[PDB]
Amino acid sequence: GNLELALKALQILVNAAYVLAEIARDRGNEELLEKAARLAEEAARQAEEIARQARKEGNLELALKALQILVNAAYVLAEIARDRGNEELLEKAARLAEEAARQAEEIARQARKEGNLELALKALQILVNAAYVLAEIARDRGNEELLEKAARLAEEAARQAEEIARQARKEGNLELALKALQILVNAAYVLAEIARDRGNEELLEKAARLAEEAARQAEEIARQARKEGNLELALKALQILVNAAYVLAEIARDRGNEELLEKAARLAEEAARQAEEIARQARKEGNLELALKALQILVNAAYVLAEIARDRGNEELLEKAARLAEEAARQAEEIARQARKEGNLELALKALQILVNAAYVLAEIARDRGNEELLEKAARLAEEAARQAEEIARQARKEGNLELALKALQILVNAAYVLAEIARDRGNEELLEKAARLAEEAARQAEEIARQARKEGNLELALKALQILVNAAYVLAEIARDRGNEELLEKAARLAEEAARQAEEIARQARKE
Repeated sequence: GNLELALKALQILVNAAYVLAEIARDRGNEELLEKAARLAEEAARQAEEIARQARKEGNLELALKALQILVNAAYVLAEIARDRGNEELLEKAARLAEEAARQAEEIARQARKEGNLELALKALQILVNAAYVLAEIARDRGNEELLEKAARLAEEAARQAEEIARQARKEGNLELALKALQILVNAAYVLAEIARDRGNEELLEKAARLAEEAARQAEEIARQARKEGNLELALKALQILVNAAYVLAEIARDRGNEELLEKAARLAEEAARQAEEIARQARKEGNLELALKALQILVNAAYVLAEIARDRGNEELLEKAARLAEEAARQAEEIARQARKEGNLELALKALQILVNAAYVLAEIARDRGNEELLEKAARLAEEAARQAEEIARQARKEGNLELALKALQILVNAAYVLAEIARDRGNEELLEKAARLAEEAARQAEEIARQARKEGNLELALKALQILVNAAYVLAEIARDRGNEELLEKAARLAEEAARQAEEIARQARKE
């Protein structure tokens, strides 16, 4: 009776259904769409059963993980339904999302009574996630009543998160305060998305106040944590500053406010400058994991700046974003190299992941600029990561370290995704086919590892392998997308149905246990 392991399997089931739904749409295959809906519905049916058992036993953490699957299932059912006019599916999706929101609010109440503020914020994140799914459904159906309910759910989450941040400060617990600020940012993003259903100016202004409230406090918390020498805390705060700036840019973009656009960009640049200084300090002290966390903020800040620059081809911001991403790529390469010399292969893989993420941001900038050399530089970064990933995977499997191997295969899938996107940017069939083969190799090794894991009875390991299958199948679907590649869509559908079927078997065994 391993409920945590069963839920992990069901999340894989939802993720596979989501991928099959995307493949079914690209190919107009109504039968495949029906199959994806049943998988998503079956995942939600079992998750809702597990939610009930978890709460009966008082395991609120497990119950929240079950509610998240309800929400993800609802999202998948709404994505399937909106193309056609499938009101019966949208109603099921709304029912699931509303049930998740209700239970989330009940658990937030109970968590706060018992003084468990971290649990309460996890309940509020589910509340925000359910509000997001409801907002999409309500926008599809032109149901203003339900849009109003989604907005009220997001606002309730932000209101409670504001209260918990104040309690957290009073207990000196700034880490917890930051988790509350992240709820504010996520709630603000949902409200702005709801307000973008034509001129709800009062909702947009509410969303902007929330995001600005989080930015202001994240910036001050980062400054103080850094002055007190608490670098790990400062970076968490800088991530929230970047996330707040992203939402402010979306609000600014929508409301045509060039002033707010510029403010959002300054916040993102300030976060990147602080992260750059923290990375240099962390490497001076020899703290490579810290340093890599700083570099990912550089990439995230650069991604925000490039998005801000999108519409109007802003020359300063695009070149600023380019230098930030290249800075992170170079330092990640250096750290990967040192980590591999010191035999620290997990650290090396984290560095390659930052390299892939930097390369993705550079490819976006190169694309918008028609910059051939930067596109080529981005592809070389992605190809460097993929090559090092398969070397680490090969050695990991040789020594029987399957978890390490799977982490390396995930890097390979991510690098293939970046290379696929560059291949789109050049209209190059050859590069596109090379990216697909990188993804196919990763999927092939992941299937064999899943088989070896299950033969040994290691179901936790096998589920991690199945997730790579899902992610690989998603990359293959993105490559065949808008190209009419029937051969590739079939390989993608095959991988996602493989993961789905094995996830179902593992869920069943975990529930017996």
